[PDB]
Amino acid sequence: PPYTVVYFPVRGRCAALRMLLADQGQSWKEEVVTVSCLYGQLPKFQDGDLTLYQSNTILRHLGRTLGLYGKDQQEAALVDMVNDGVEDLRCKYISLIYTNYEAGKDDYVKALPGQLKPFETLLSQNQGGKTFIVGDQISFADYNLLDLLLIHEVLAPGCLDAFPLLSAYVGRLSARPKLKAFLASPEYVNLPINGNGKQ
Amino acid sequence: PYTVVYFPVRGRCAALRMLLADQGQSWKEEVVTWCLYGQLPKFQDGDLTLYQSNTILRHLGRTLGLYGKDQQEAALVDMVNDGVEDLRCKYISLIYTNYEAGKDDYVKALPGQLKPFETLLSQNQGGKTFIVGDQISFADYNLLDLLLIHEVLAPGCLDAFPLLSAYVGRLSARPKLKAFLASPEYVNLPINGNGKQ
Ligand SMILES: [Pt+2]
Ligand SMILES: [Pt+2]
Ligand SMILES: [Pt+2]
Repeated sequence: PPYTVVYFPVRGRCAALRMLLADQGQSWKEEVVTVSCLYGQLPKFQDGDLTLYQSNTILRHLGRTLGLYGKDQQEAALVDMVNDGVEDLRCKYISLIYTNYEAGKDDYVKALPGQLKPFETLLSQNQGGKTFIVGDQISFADYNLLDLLLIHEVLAPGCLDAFPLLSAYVGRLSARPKLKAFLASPEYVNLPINGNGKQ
Repeated sequence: PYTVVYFPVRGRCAALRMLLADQGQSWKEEVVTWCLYGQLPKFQDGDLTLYQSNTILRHLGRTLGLYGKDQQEAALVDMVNDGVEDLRCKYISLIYTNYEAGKDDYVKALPGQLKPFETLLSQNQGGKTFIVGDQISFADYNLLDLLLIHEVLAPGCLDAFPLLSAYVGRLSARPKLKAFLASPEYVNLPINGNGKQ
């Protein structure tokens, strides 16, 4: 395969790009790192002899090369705006999981709905929330947002009950045939979400 | 035309301002004294309204041809910019949540955080051009800003890194950028909001 994902045996920052690859029928190899790198971190991603680091770099690159970055330049910017919002919330989530889980979790969950609402609002403005997060075609931001929502449902079950378009969106994206099969597969299910047992 | 809405600080708008100025563009500053993510900057390009400084950088990158020569370079641009923003998130967290008790450790770790950019320059035409390829990209403006604010936080932080040192000098000497960097519109704004730097 021309694609290789080098990462810890976790879903982590590779979950979204993996969903993307699975859903667009792409083949890739997984290289596992048990407990060199430009920024001293994984994921590392190979596409032929191109070596990328940074999960969002990988998403944008797949977004550009597989046509999942909007239909024009304005949509592409909106895709970025969504992904940057997803990543802002991910940065807080990761800090929680890895540096303040037991003490911060109740404060984090309190603030959660106000950090989710912006995505509900975006959906409500795009064809009634019935298609994708931007435009009428799936983008890399949809896979990343989907992941973010899936991992938050585990952290704070019901956190989407207050948000009907986000709820239906998750169920709708999750039932895409190729993606539904992947999320059910051992390759996905048998990895933990993070690398410290907390979720 | 362009509108930038933001506080009277350099902050997250400094890079995209350097870009606009250096690319000979005109824009309106709407100074706020207090949205999609409850956050600024807000940016207007005609009917289009963007939030998030890196979204604004990528947009201008796309529309002005500052995003590499091809898809491979575009990915390397993103890689650099994402690395710049990882350190910027650290920097910001220091400034606002732990300046006086964190500063020592931050600066000790700083050479390790800068070296990857020296290394990238070293692997690209001997560090004599830009951070990726042969043309300036939105990532150059962002990295330049990171480097300027870090020279204020920890003067001499670049002495150990000749390619990055020459790079700041070269880019800073570009005519329109040089004029903008010397201007009161830049000089007379604080870097951050809480008066720490
Ligand atoms: Pt962060
Ligand atoms: Pt982070
Ligand atoms: Pt941050």
